[PDB]
Amino acid sequence: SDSAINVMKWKTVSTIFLVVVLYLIIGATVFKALEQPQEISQRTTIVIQREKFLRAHPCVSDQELDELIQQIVAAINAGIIPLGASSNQVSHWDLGSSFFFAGTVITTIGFGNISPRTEGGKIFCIIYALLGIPLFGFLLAGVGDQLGTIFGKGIAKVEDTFIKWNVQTKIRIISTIIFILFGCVLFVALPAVIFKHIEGWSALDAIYFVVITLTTIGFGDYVAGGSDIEYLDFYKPVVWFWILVGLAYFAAVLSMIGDWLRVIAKKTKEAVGEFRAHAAE
Amino acid sequence: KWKTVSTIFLVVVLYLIIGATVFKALEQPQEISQRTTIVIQREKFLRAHPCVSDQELDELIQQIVAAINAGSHWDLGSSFFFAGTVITTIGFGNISPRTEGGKIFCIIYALLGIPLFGFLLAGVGDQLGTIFGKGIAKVEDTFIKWNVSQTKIRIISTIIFILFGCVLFVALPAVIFKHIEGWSALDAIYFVVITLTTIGFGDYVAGGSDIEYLDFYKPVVWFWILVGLAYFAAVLSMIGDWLRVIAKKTKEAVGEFRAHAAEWTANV
Ligand SMILES: CCCCCCCCCCCCCCCC
Ligand SMILES: CCCCCCCCCCCC
Ligand SMILES: CCCCCCCCCCCC
Ligand SMILES: CCCCCCCCCC
Ligand SMILES: CCCCCCCC
Ligand SMILES: CCCCCCCC
Ligand SMILES: CCCCCCCC
Ligand SMILES: [K+]
Ligand SMILES: [K+]
Ligand SMILES: [K+]
Ligand SMILES: [K+]
Ligand SMILES: [K+]
Ligand SMILES: [K+]
Repeated sequence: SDSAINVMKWKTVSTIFLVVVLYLIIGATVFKALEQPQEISQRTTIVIQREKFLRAHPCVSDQELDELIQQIVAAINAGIIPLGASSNQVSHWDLGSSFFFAGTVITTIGFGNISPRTEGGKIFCIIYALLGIPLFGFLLAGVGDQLGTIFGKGIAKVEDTFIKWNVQTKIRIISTIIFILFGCVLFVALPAVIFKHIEGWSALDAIYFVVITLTTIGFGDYVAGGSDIEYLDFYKPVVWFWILVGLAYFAAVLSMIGDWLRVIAKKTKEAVGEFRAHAAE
Repeated sequence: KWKTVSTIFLVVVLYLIIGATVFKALEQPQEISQRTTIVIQREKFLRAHPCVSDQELDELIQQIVAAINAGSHWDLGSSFFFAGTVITTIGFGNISPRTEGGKIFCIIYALLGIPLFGFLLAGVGDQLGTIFGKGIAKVEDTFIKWNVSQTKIRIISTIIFILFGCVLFVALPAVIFKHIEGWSALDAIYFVVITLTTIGFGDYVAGGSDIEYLDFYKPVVWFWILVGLAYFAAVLSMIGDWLRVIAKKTKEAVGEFRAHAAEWTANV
């Protein structure tokens, strides 16, 4: 009873582990099947642009070119505009950017477009995160509570007008759809349409960014406050504000998918029992 | 009835404002020195090589700027590790999908893989939670019958979680990273924090800088991540409870003061 269920626990964990391993193997085989074709073509067309510049300029230091490229690669890790023209650059750590950077830290999005290179900044970031991450979780919980109860008001009016004859257990389906329906409008679609017309992104690049942002994965390959274009500055505030509330939306969405995985686990759990039982033994 | 959210919001805003002012105070000094020493290293290359001209350098820079979009990537092992960055929401970003299908798959792979990982991390966190429960049962006998009372023992037993934990999940993997990737002292601890906090800037990655590492190394990293995430998950939530107490202690301390201030105020 005390450590007898602990055996029933460890058997549950190991089985999850392998489902995750398989899922990482499946995802692996899919991604390289999707990216390796465009990898090689970019890998092979960059050696041609090497030989095109090695040979056309014999007087350049033929092998010290990679020495230069590595220094530009080292410059890439900083915020740079290394050009003949445009010798006055912009601050990547300005009064507004460091504010947005702190938002990447406590939310654990961490786009990485701007990362600290100072040993003091590194240590502060460590202390700023370890105390700021729990701080934000309480704000996100409070906002998630507000949205949870804001939606509770808006669904109360919707769960009475649909009360015809022969309607509670099958109304919980239609009311969770309007959460997704309205939800992916205000927190995915509408901010994606805005990003498309402000950052110049494509259709998918906007939705891809919203997902990567609000899933707090944050690759940083797309960031709303990365480039220099115009940035009204009525724009950088509403972004992290959107993030604050949008995170609360996916927090439910991801957890709803989680419960959808609970059921499908059980339903395949019993269906494997059905199948191994019957079918002419 | 009462909100209590708005008050937290402003504490977070001020914390983001203070953190902002600190970060640029820490980085903008080294921002200038690196931006001024790149302009010198650019004239150093125009002057030392009359071979290359003003117009031909900027053509090269834009090609490397075009290479920023790309840079063996996405091999049989790398895409496996990349999927680990997605479901754990670490997302180092050193390797990101450039294909329309890869982006769409990644969206679907995340929306369904993030909850999937949540249950595995919960199961491992359960094991560590009960593995540690065995380790403290022996610690809560041998010197607890002796002088100190047990409400004051809840202090010493939570220290051994932090003390022995930041050894196995921060220090020891950082010492290994220091001697395998050649990182410095802080760069190892900085990576462990950024990794296990799920922030994952990607400025340091155990799978990148690909010259020197073996096939006995890339498995153990994600394995360490799986268990180390469960460790910070508690650590961050414990710090959360520290704040939840300190809030309530300053909560009532302001009441104590606003009591006497207004209590004398009425008496005038
Ligand atoms: C233009 C981008 C659209 C991307 C939308 C992705 C929607 C996901 C649909 C996946 C359908 C599979 C359902 C399997 C149920 C477990
Ligand atoms: C010898 C260099 C060791 C660097 C370790 C600094 C870590 C600071 C963490 C602060 C936590 C309170
Ligand atoms: C009146 C309620 C204010 C809540 C106080 C929380 C502030 C915690 C600061 C911790 C700094 C290390
Ligand atoms: C009462 C409903 C408030 C909805 C706010 C919508 C926020 C959109 C953020 C972009
Ligand atoms: C969620 C689908 C997982 C497929 C593996 C099934 C093993 C019983
Ligand atoms: C970072 C410390 C903030 C303290 C705020 C106290 C508000 C009563
Ligand atoms: C390992 C460092 C913990 C220090 C805690 C300080 C609490 C006042
Ligand atoms: K992240
Ligand atoms: K990142
Ligand atoms: K990230
Ligand atoms: K990068
Ligand atoms: K995260
Ligand atoms: K997290």
